[PDB]
Amino acid sequence: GDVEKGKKIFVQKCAQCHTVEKGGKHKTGPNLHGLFGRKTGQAPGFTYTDANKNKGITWKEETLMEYLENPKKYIPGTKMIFAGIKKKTEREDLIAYLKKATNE
Ligand code: HEC
Repeated sequence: GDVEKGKKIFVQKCAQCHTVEKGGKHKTGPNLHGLFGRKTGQAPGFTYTDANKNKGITWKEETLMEYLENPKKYIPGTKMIFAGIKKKTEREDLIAYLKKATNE
C-alpha cells in the first residue's frame, strides 16, 4: 500500500474522529498512536464500549483489513458509526499510512 494515498483517505474519512500523533487528543474516537500489536480497546484515557474492549483480537494488517470493511459487523455494538472502506486497495493504502503514522 501507498502511504501518501493512505494519508489522504485518513484525512478525508477518519480525521473527523481520530488523531494519530503521540500524545494527540481523543475526539469522538480515540487517539490511534501505538495501535499496531495492541489488543482492542486499550488507548489510555478513552471510554470504549464493552464490545470494543472485549473483542480480544490484536490490531495488525489482517484484523484492520476485516474491521475497516465493515466495523459494525466486526465489533457489534461499537459506537464507531462509519460505513467502512469497501475497496481492498483503499484499505491497504490506509493501513500502510496508519502503520507509519501510529509509531511516529
Ligand atoms: C466518528 C464519526 C468516527 C469515524 C469517522 C471513524 N471512527 Fe474509528 N472510532 C470511533 C469511535 C467512537 C471509536 C470507539 C468505538 C467503541 O465502540 O468504543 C472508534 C474506534 C476505532 C478503532 C479501534 C481503536 C482501539 O483502540 O481498539 C480504530 C482502529 C478506528 N476507530 C479506526 C478508524 C479509522 C481508520 C477511520 C477511518 C477510516 C475511523 N476510525 C473513522 C469513531 C470514529
